[PDB]
Amino acid sequence: HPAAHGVLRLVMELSGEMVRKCDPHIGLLHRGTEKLIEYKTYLQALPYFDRLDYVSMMCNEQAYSLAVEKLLNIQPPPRAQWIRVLFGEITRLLNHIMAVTTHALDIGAMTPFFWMFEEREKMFEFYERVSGARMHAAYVRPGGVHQDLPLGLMDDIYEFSKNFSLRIDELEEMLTNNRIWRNRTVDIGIVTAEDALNYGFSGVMLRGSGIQWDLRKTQPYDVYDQVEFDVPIGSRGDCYDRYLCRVEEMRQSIRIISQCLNKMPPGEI
Amino acid sequence: TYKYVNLREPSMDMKSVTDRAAQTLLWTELIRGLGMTLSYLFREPATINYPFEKGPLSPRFRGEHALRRYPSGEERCIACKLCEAVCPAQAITIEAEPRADGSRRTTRYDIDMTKCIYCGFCQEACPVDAIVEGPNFEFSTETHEELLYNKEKLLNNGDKWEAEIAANIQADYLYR
Amino acid sequence: LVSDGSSRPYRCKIKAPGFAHLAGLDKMSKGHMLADVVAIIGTQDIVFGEVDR
Amino acid sequence: MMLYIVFILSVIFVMGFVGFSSKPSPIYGGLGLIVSGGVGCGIVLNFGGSFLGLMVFLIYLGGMMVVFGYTTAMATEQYPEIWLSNKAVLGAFVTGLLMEFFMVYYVLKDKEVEVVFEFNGLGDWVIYDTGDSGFFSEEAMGIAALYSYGTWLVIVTGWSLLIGVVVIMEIT
Amino acid sequence: MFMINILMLIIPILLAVAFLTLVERKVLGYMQLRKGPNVVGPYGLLQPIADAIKLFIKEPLRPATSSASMFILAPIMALGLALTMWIPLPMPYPLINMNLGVLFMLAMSSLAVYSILWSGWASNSKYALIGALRAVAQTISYEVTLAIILLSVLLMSGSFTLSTLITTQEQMWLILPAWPLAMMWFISTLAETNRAPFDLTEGESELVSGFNVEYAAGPFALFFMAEYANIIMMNIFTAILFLGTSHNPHMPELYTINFTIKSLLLTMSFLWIRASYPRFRYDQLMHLLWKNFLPLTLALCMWHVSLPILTSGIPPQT
Amino acid sequence: MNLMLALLTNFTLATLLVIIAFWLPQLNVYSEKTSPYECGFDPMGSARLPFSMKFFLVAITFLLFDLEIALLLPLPWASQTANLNTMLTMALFLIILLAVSLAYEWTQKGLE
Amino acid sequence: EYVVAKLDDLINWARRSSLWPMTFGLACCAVEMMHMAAPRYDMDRFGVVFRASPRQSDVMIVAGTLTNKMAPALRKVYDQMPEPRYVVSMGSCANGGGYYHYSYSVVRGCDRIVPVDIYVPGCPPTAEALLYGILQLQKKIKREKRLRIWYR
Amino acid sequence: MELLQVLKRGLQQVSGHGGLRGYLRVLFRANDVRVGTLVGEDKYGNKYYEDNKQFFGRHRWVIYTTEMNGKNTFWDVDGSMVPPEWHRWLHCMT
Ligand SMILES: CCCCCCCCCCCCCCCCCC(=O)OC[C@H](COP(=O)(O)OCCN)OC(=O)CCCCCCCCCCCCCCCCC
Ligand SMILES: CCCCCCCCCCCCCCCCCC(=O)OC[C@H](COP(=O)(O)OCCN)OC(=O)CCCCCCCCCCCCCCCCC
Ligand code: SF4
Ligand code: SF4
Ligand code: SF4
Repeated sequence: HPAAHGVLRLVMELSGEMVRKCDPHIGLLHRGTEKLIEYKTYLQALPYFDRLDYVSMMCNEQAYSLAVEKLLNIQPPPRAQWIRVLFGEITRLLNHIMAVTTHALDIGAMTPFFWMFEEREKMFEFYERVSGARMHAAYVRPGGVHQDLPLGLMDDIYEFSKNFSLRIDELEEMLTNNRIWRNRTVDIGIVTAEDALNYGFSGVMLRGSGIQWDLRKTQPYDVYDQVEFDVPIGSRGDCYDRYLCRVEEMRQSIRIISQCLNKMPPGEI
Repeated sequence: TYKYVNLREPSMDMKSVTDRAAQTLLWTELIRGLGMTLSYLFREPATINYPFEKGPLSPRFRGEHALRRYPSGEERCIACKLCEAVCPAQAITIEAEPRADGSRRTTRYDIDMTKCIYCGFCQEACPVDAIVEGPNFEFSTETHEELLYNKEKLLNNGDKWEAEIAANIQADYLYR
Repeated sequence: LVSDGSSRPYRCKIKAPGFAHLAGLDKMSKGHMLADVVAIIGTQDIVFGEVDR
Repeated sequence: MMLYIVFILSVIFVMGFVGFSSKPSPIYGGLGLIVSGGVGCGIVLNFGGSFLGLMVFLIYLGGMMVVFGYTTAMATEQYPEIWLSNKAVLGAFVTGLLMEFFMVYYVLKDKEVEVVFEFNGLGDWVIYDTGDSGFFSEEAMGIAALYSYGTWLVIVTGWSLLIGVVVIMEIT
Repeated sequence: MFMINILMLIIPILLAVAFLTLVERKVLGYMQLRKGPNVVGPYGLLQPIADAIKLFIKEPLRPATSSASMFILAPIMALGLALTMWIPLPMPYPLINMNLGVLFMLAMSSLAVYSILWSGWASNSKYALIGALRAVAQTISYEVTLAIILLSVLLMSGSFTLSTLITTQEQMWLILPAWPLAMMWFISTLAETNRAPFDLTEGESELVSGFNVEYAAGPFALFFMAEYANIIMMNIFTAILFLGTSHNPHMPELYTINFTIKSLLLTMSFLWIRASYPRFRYDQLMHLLWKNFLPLTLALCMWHVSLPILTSGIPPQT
Repeated sequence: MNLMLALLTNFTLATLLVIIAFWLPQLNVYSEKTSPYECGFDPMGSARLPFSMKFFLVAITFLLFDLEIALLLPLPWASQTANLNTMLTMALFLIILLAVSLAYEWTQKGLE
Repeated sequence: EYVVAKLDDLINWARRSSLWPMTFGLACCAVEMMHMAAPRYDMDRFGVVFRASPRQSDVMIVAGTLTNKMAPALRKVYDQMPEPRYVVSMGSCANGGGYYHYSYSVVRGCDRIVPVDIYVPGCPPTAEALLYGILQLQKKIKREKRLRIWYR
Repeated sequence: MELLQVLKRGLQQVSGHGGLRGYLRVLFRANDVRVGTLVGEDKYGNKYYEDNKQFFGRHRWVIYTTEMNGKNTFWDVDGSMVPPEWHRWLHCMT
């Protein structure tokens, strides 16, 4: 059961109680990818970037479509990008609705799952109305967005966003200061070292641990520069200060989706 | 910029520390939410009662395939061998050969329905605008000897509803 | 992304976390119980098929 | 449900033992006890003593034995075969079982045989009560609570236990 | 017809433990925002006749590696000491009148955990082996929290029998006076019988499935019907030992009516929790008993001892 | 005489119901292959159960706190007496003899 | 005579009305399984309670992609299940493998490994053509255990 | 107070819906027993009620009756039966 929507087999030699050893075996899902993307053209081979992870969809392909426009010396037109912030920063509301919950289904609770996925649905429409499909949707391309969005969605994004900061307040009174949870996580798995850098970790389990750096405001993407946000940071390197980024990082997004509905200029795609 | 979270210090004065010793020992928290935020059951359930009621969709949906034909029928496909050549999965298989009059058409056209990854790359390459992903999730038969399709399975499966299809494109075709 | 100057690519090498955030389990957890190691993983957000890296 | 329902318990009790009084692979040792302990607490619940019977369940049979059974996973025996395992246990059994039986056979199979087994009569429970009585909590062990007269009996037992842990805090 | 008063008990209860399993997921359904088993009923009330029949049709494998002599005498219990314990339990008229019987529960509360140690050992290796060992260890350390805080109040009522315990709670719902204790009477039975917040024995999170793992549909109805024959009894007890009803030598019937509208509220508590709280990680699980729960329970005992003596209160019994 | 009528009644429904579940389809004509595929998801598992101590003490540690709360049991019968001071002065000793026996060991539980 | 064929309006209505599906998360398709047990389309309480242990199940479900190293695991698990078992694949990768069908390290098709019954077709089947793939399997018990004992 | 308030809709949901006959029969098909406001024409035996626009997603619903095309009678209902027109209606595509 504790596979976390995946498949792994790990083996530990524990000393009577304490683990003191672990050495997992990954490689259960390999599928043979990068041998098969030498054999497909550029626009034909796009989805096999969408199907890589299951959760973030338009945030992949934002990282391929930006690695091609370069070699081509070409930029999207202005109404391109200001989409790719609205979907690009709406799926950060997905992996942060999952990793607070389907993590905490292991801790054993029920409702913080059956309570949320009522909502993670109301988002999946917005992948279906814009283009086609339930999850994996191939929309971004090397040229900016595929095709324009219908007449609508801007009364279904606005109406949906102003409701949302409440549900994220039903994952707070239900978690933060609930003791039996605070005690399941504090000072647990603390890596505070400069090995937590030396390994070359990415964002959170960084930014929640002190050392302070992010690739959204130290490098521009696609006009990301023109909106204001603050990058939450943690105190001590344990887990329960890598959780507390992922609440205060769902309460930053609703700033940008709210800041990015006002600016989208008319133009081609 | 920044923020700092979980950086705070207890106050340490006897007006406070009762408030944290009226908590551990009397359970004044931990009944706050799950004495309550759980119930809070009194909201109407949300369920789509399935065999009858069904849920939303959009005109751009993807699904079971079809091949249209104009008014009095031409088998709109001209066998230009494209919807075959953009196909990522390589499901499509096409064999033309000149029809009796001399207008060209197909013979074998087979979409495998296991390999097809549901792009929307074969709806968007056909210049004569034949092959079209239907909006019907009718599927699920019991033998893999089946889902492979021939030509003359498709046409029917695309003449069973053309009142569904012919009224979607004329919502959607003004965008692309 | 290498590219050889013509239509089909050459190596396209993807890296996502899962070669770091799980390179560091064995390190991180030595000295806590077994019933922690279930709740350590969940914080890295390890999700697989991505480790197709 | 005759007058012999006492004599039928003990001779099950006496047979409760010889199971584990030979050599049974001591995960079945317990099952030679909790039967014996059970029937044992059975016999005592006649005669009128009750509270003192229903304790053996609580303090010993229920509470103690589980420790005897919570180990024999630490000393854990090998999975050779167990029980009927080695061909030796069976030989020692019956000669015990018959030895009361052949005793119980002609102990009294007749008028009397002979003297030493003949001064025990049977069947009315001749002694098993006397007359009638009044009531105090019952009469007998109904009053087993003396924190009155008994004191120097408790305060040794009270103190002798307190050292039980110190000894065992060490060698552990 | 004393034999038809018994068999009128064993049978009519196996319907509750059956139809609890339905109200399991209706009540726990609307915590989630949804409806409960619905399609089959029409209301669902017909679900459990279909579920009782799928198991015993479904083939009952035994592990090739097991010791069959233990793989029977153990479950041939999980259904006795669950159905025996019900015997002397006044509602209002208990089937048996046991002089000191209150003590008799602990006799049968103590002798069930010696049916866990058999089964998990009876079968095989480390998911039910050391996995049925260390649910022994927590199950016996939540007695000392118990027998004391059961023994406390009994200073406040005079004897060991249950016919007195209706008399003393007359117009005083025995939960006022010791409300500190009553809490700990609750977290115990919820910790001892392996229910939601301390869940470990039956596995979901900490392991695959505790102690149930081997039994296929055949025997595993018994346990899944045994484990719910304890839970509705301790909770059909607590409310004879705390929230008392008012006997009525005339309309006995109105005693039970108002009695099941309490014990049946009370129970719907182990379901109202399970939606809510997470688990304890077996260290914290015992580590919170000695340090934390226990010191009080002794301390209060030094208190309910003196409070009668220091008020000329001493309750009228032997 | 009616208790044993209320006990052997109870088991005989239970000791019945094993056979009508375990045994009845057990002789059914289905396949039931003897392959050593059983003992789920730890396929082989060849070892002795090693001694692991902090498993052990939690046995002993209880057994002794257990005894005296049999000694402690006849308080509520003993609350009815002649001279009662020999009770309160004495009754309160056992408890403190119990609670002391904690405080010592409490320096080392280890991981319990 | 006729009692048998009326008896199978019980036993063939019991096994179809309570199912204890295992699931295999492996790949993308697992998430559109979850949303079947989320409250929108509510899987449980329509008669099918969600995941249990390997031993207690009836209908296992294959999502996801089956590489080489996962085959030795599945075929073992499919066995241990009790009698009245089925296998319902779903997703375009248990049907002949989505894409990856030409790869080196993907088994092609997952019918090859087990006797599969019902199929469903597409990256993620839309969380709908799932349930309408089961209301095939609750209608795929029209079978009778009569007419094996009672004809031959 | 709340005992007779909501209750006056259900007793008119029963006694004014098919009496006893046209109630237990629409409940045994499913627990959908709520009687929508309007009706619909199409097509063979299968109605469409449609609710008052007081819900979203459970507002638009359907009814199956009997033996469409070479078909088992009733308690077999799958959901591929709807006429290939309503896919432009019942699915809320338009
Ligand atoms: C003069 C007369 C006498 C005057 C006395 C004055 C009042 C004294 C009486 C107070 C005694 C009340 C009960 C005893 C105290 C409660 C038990 C307790 O101490 O819990 C301590 C527990 C330890 O937690 P902690 O020390 O913080 O360590 C973890 C750090 N991560 O911290 C905790 O919070 C643990 C919480 C409980 C753990 C389980 C909770 C699970 C949910 C069950 C709740 C349901 C029970 C509600 C009661 C229902 C009653 C019908
Ligand atoms: C697996 C299949 C094979 C096993 C099948 C048989 C299994 C039997 C298991 C026995 C388990 C229950 C035994 C518990 C004994 C409890 C007896 C008891 O506590 O009764 C209380 C009562 C006290 O008497 P009191 O109320 O104070 O005075 C009344 C004045 N009118 O006492 C009385 O009223 C008088 C006592 C009358 C009863 C006679 C003695 C009965 C006890 C014999 C038990 C034999 C042990 C069996 C094995 C036990 C293993 C656990
Ligand atoms: S539809 Fe377009 S692509 Fe498919 S065959 Fe006819 S012409 Fe070639
Ligand atoms: S549907 Fe998707 S996969 Fe099937 S052919 Fe058209 S594009 Fe290639
Ligand atoms: S096809 Fe089904 S399984 Fe293969 S990847 Fe797409 S979703 Fe995951």
